[PDB]
Amino acid sequence: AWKGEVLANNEAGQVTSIIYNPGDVITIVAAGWASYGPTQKWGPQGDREHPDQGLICHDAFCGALVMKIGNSGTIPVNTGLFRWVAPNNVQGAITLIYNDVPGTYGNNSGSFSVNIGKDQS
Amino acid sequence: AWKGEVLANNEAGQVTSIIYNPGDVITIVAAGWASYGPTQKWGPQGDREHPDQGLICHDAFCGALVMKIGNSGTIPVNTGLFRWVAPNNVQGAITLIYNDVPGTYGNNSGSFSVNIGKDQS
Amino acid sequence: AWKGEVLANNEAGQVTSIIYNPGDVITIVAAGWASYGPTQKWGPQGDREHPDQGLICHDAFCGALVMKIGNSGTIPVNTGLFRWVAPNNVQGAITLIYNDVPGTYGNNSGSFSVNIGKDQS
Amino acid sequence: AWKGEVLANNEAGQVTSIIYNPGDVITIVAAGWASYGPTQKWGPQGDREHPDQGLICHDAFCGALVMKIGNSGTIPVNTGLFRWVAPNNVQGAITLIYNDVPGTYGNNSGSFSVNIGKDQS
Ligand SMILES: OC[C@H]1O[C@@H](Oc2ccccc2)[C@H](O)[C@@H](O)[C@H]1O
Ligand SMILES: OC[C@H]1O[C@@H](Oc2ccccc2)[C@H](O)[C@@H](O)[C@H]1O
Ligand SMILES: OC[C@H]1O[C@@H](Oc2ccccc2)[C@H](O)[C@@H](O)[C@H]1O
Ligand SMILES: OC[C@H]1O[C@@H](Oc2ccccc2)[C@H](O)[C@@H](O)[C@H]1O
Ligand SMILES: [Ca+2]
Ligand SMILES: [Ca+2]
Ligand SMILES: [Ca+2]
Ligand SMILES: [Ca+2]
Repeated sequence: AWKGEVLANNEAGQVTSIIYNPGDVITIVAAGWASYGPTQKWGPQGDREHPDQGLICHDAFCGALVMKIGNSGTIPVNTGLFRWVAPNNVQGAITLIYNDVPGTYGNNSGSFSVNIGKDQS
Repeated sequence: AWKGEVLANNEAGQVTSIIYNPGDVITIVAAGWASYGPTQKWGPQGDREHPDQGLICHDAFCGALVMKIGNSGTIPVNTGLFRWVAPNNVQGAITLIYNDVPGTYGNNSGSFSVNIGKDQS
Repeated sequence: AWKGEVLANNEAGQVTSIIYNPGDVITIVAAGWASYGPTQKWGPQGDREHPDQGLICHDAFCGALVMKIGNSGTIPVNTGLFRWVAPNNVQGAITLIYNDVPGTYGNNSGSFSVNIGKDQS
Repeated sequence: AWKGEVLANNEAGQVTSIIYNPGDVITIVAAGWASYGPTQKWGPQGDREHPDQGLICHDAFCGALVMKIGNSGTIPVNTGLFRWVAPNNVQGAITLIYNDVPGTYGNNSGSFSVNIGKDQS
């Protein structure tokens, strides 16, 4: 299992010790407060009112927690995933990333505390 | 395992099929948007800016997801609990509740979708 | 989870720390060598050649590992149970017992090492 | 998870759908009756009285259930493994094999029914 912090201004994202393999079932739980710029902070679901201006993940709100698995595209994580299986041909190290527009992570603040574990299969 | 919705205006809370027994390890993941009154909506961590005016759970923000286990006091759930063990002498059916002041649930809106499962022990 | 030894000459059986509750999924793995009398020893499946002369469990061979859950009748365990769910209205402490005829445990020898854990549910 | 039969006369062994990956925790439960030649049959622990005459696994009795993981040497399985982690650098498909001397599987009989699952990690 892995636990650690995902910083909102970390554009490269946070690499974890979790390698997703074919057939794996995982659970993620994310908590905390972060901002993509404004003084206000939002949870792992991000800001439902902010327009998408080039987010690294178009299937999640700005300020949401997302992930990449290996060299997959971004996958929404939000508050977490419950006993979750990946799409086919998706595998590799899990990296957690704050959802923001590339080149605009500089003014971000806060972080998400995240737990990841593999479940029974 | 249990999955279902928890309505923000449900003052009595949502009873689940999960009976927490001594020694049990559980995982909860909660998602969605709700409000304790304002047009704005918040995630299961609630509104970090709103003052506590008599919340059923003083250890969580207004609009947060909380729970009771049997006849326990309220316990913060927020975005969820990862492989979580209860305090001693805590057991019984799990009821999920929106965190608001008693008597003020009438103007709430939205809901949280919640997964609960028992883990390896 | 529980791990411990189950002595073949223990007529009362070995009480474990495991309380089976409704809905629980459990895994048991048993290993080792024991005898109901003869110099030969058998594994947790017991002696397939020996006639049943009043075994505490008629659904298992003499010398097999069995269990009671609460005040249930004996249930065959043998080499173990994989992600196993009990019949309805069966619950309580798990006690492991060597399968022999009541009053004839005195000449038994050896033991089984057993692991019991609760599984994801 | 995987369930299936392992034939005693199958010298090449039974390939499973389980790929053991680094970090994986697995549970195996094996049951049934088989023989390496004699009319008598033995459980997954094999025959404790029979001398080793060139067994594919020298750390288990003749007639015992063993396995290979990828290109590993044979690993004793016996009645099963409980929440088990492999040695370092061991990974790949799990193949279950009856422990006998190479070239002598022809007169074997019976089979073991085996369950394999990945556990919480
Ligand atoms: O959409 C992503 C961008 O949102 C801006 O925040 C805004 C706040 C109000 C109006 C427009 C952008 C941030 O300042 C910028 O860094 C980037 O994150
Ligand atoms: O604190 C809990 C209460 O918050 C009020 O909303 C307010 C918003 C701003 C200032 C005071 C109350 C809600 O209108 C009321 O129903 C109750 O939930
Ligand atoms: O059936 C259970 C009994 O089996 C006897 O062993 C026998 C071995 C061969 C034939 C008859 C009894 C044991 O001596 C006795 O203690 C009891 O366990
Ligand atoms: O040790 C492995 C071998 O055991 C023999 O069975 C014997 C039984 C008693 C004495 C010698 C061999 C089998 O006949 C042969 O096929 C092979 O499995
Ligand atoms: Ca920004
Ligand atoms: Ca309200
Ligand atoms: Ca006896
Ligand atoms: Ca043979």
